[PDB]
Amino acid sequence: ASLQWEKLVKRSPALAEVTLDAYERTILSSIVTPDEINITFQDIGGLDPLISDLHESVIYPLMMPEVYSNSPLLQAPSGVLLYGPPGCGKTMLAKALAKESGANFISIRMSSIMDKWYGESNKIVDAMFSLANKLQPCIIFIDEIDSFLRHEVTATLKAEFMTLWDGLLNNGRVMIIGATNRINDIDDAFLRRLPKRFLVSLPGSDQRYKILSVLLKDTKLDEDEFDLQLIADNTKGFSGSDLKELCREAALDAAKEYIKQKRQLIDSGTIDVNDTSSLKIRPLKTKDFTSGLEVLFQ
Amino acid sequence: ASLQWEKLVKRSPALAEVTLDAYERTILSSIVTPDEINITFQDIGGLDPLISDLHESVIYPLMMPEVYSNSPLLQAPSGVLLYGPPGCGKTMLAKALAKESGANFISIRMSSIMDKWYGESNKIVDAMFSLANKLQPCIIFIDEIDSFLRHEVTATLKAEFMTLWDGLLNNGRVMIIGATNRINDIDDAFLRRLPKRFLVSLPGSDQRYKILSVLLKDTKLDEDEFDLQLIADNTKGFSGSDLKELCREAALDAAKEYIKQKRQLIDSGTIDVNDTSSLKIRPLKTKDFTSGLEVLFQ
Repeated sequence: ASLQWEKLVKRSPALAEVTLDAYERTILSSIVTPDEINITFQDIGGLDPLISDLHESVIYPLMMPEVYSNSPLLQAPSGVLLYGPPGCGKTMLAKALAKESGANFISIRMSSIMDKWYGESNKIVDAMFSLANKLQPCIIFIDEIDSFLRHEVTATLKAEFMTLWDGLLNNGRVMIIGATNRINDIDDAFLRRLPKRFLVSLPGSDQRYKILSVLLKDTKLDEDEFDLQLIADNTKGFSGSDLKELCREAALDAAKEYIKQKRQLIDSGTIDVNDTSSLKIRPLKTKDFTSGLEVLFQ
Repeated sequence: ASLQWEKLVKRSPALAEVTLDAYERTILSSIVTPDEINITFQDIGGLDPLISDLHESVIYPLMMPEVYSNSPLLQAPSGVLLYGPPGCGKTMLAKALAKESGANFISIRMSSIMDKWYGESNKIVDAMFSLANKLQPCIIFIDEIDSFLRHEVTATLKAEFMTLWDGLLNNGRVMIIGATNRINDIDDAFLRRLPKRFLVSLPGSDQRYKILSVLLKDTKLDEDEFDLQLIADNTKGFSGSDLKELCREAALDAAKEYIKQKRQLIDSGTIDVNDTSSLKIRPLKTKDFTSGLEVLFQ
C-alpha cells in the first residue's frame, strides 16, 4: 500500500516522518481520504434541523482540534450516534460528515476482521486506533453498531475495544461515529459511550408497529384488551427510543398496581413479607400505552 | 460481629444458611439495618418534587425486586446520584431512602478502607459487593463521590471498582447511591454510571458565584468586559451542572468567532491550512453568558 501512503504524506507533510508497523499496514487499505468521499451535506435533504448540532459535535472538533485541546470548557464527544428508521441514509450521512470536516474515514467491518484474523483480531483492533491517531483527524465509523461484537472470545474483544475507546478521550482529533436502525438493541455499554445522538428521521406508522412488536415480544399482553395497531397509529413523532420509553411507562403503570396490592396485603396482615402469593405483574393493556403517551415530552 | 449476624439472620430466615469469608466479616460491622436508621421522608421537607421519581428509581426496585427481574421492560438503575448545593441534606436523604425501602445501608469510607489495608484494599472492595449481594436488598452509599478514588495504585482500584459496579447490573436488589456537592467535579467515568440524578435543591446566588469561579478558574476572562457578580445574580434556577452548560455555551460563542475568522483566512488564501497564525480563542465576555442563558431549558 505504498501508493496510499504517498497521498496521505503529501496532504500533511509531517506524516512522512511517521512509521507504521506490520498490523497497521494491512489496515492502511481500509482508509478513505476526504477527497475520495463523493457526498456532501447538499446531496442530503432534511439535515436542516441537525446542521447546527452536527457542527458543534463533529465538524468543529475535527477542523478545529487546537481549540478543544486548549479550552477546558470545550470537549469533543467520545462518540456520536446517528440513528433513524431503515432508509434514513445513516451511512451516507457519516461519509458526508467525514468530507465536510476534512477528516479521514475508516469503516470497521468486524466480521471482515474476525473472519481474516480470528484470535489475532484484537491486534488489528489495536493497530486501528493507533493508525487513526496517526492519520488524525480520523473518523472511526461503526455501522450497524447494534450487532457490533454480537461467545467467550467475543467478550474479550469488547473489553479490549472499550479500553481503546476510553483511551482516545484525550484526543480531539479521533472520533467514533456509530450508526444504527435498531437503537433499542444497542448494547448498554455502547450507549454509555455515545453521549451525542442525532435523530436522522422519524419512523412511519408501519415502522413504529414493528418497533413495538420487538419491544413487547417477551411481555405478557392482554388477550382481549390490547391493540398494537391503534398504539402504532397514534405514536407519530415517536422515535425508536421514544417507543421504548412508552413501553417502560406502560409496564410501570401495571407494576404500580402490583406494589399497591402487595402493600395492601402486607399492611392488612394478609401475607408474610417474603410470602410468595397470588401476586403476578398483570398483562399490559391498551390503556397503559394511551395513558402514558406524554412520556415523549420528558 | 456475631451479634450483628444474629439480627440479620432473624430478619430473613434464609440468611442463616449463608457463610461469610474472612474479608466479609470485617465489613459486617459497617452495615446499618433499616431499623437502625432513624430518619424518614417526613423528617425531610422539600422532597415533594422528588418523591415520585425516588420511588420509581430507588424505592420500588428495592421493595419489589421480583418485578424488575421478571419484567424485560423494567430495569433498576445501575446507580443513583443525589446532588445539590452545600447544606441540602444529601446524606440524610440517602439514609431516608434506605429506611423507606427496607434495605440495608453500607457507607463506604474509602480513606478508612485505604488507611487500614493499603494494597489489600481491593479485596475489601470486592468483599463488600459480595456482602451487599448476600444482604440484599442493600444500598451501597458513596458520599462525596467527587473525591472517591482521587497515584498509580488508586487507578487500579478504579478499574476494579468499575468492574464490580458493572457486575451488579443483573441485580435489582443491590443499588449504588452517590452523593455530592460538586457535581461538575465528578469523574466522567462515574457520571456514565449514574443515569438517574436527583436535584435536591438549588444553589443560591453566593453558591452560584463560587461554582462559576471554579468553572472559569483556568479560562481566560476579559479584563474590562467581564462581570462575575452580574452573571451569578441572573442565574437563579441554575444548578451546578446548568452553570457548567452556561460556561460551555459561552466558550462555544467565542470558538465560533475563532473558526469563522480561521475559515475567512484560509478561504481568502491568506494562510496555510496547517499554518499557525494569529488565531487564539478570545477571552470570554459578559455577553457570552448573557446571550447563552437559555441553555438551562435544553
